[PDB]
Amino acid sequence: GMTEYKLVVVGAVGVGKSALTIQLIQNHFVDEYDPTIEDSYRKQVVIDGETCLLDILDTAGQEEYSAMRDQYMRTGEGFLCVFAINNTKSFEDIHHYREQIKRVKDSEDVPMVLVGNKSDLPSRTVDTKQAQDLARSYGIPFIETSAKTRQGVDDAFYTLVREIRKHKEK
Ligand SMILES: Nc1nc2c(ncn2[C@@H]2O[C@H](COP(=O)(O)OP(=O)(O)O)[C@@H](O)[C@H]2O)c(=O)[nH]1
Ligand SMILES: O=C(Nc1ccc2[nH]c(Cc3c[nH]c4ccccc34)nc2c1)[C@@H]1CCCN1
Ligand SMILES: [Mg+2]
Repeated sequence: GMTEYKLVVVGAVGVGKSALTIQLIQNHFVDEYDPTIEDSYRKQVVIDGETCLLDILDTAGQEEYSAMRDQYMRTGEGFLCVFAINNTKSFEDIHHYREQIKRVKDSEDVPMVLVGNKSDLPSRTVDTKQAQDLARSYGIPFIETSAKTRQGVDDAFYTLVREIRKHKEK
């Protein structure tokens, strides 16, 4: 089978995890998607000449059992850590996501990309510099996106795949 990349989108409720995933998979912006729904989506794509499958888990937070959370973190190869540029709390939550994923996988080298969503809004509480400062400390890429206009979306997911490749080659 073609190579499959298991990607996990995490982040506080309302940041745009679902909008981002649906924009990537289906090429349209969904204004309203039930915040409590969590599912996986698939799309066959070509990244740097490689035909591959993206298998993406659109997370929604607490699970029936915490074991389910741990299971998808061990299963996931790469993680989009999403905050919204007008939601400071969501940006502060990144610390917890970074920590928890590393903790569950028991690894210091987990492919991640920092994603600042809703870049189409002039309303902003989190400056680019402040997110760059965090990304720098993590040694991971940072990309500002808009699920609304699609700006940065392919870049976000494709960069995460490229981070997975760099991890695999070690
Ligand atoms: N303006 C703007 N709104 C967005 C963007 N992404 C998501 N939203 C809106 O933010 C709200 C929550 O998005 P959603 O995908 O459900 O967030 P999630 O809970 O993290 O999946 C919805 O009303 C979306 O329409 C974006 O890039 N720009
Ligand atoms: O399916 C759900 N949740 C859920 C929870 C954990 C899951 N793990 C997987 C396996 C998977 C598919 N693609 C992935 C990419 C990264 C990590 C895990 C997966 N599906 C999952 C679906 C809920 C229940 C009713 C309908 N939505
Ligand atoms: Mg959602």
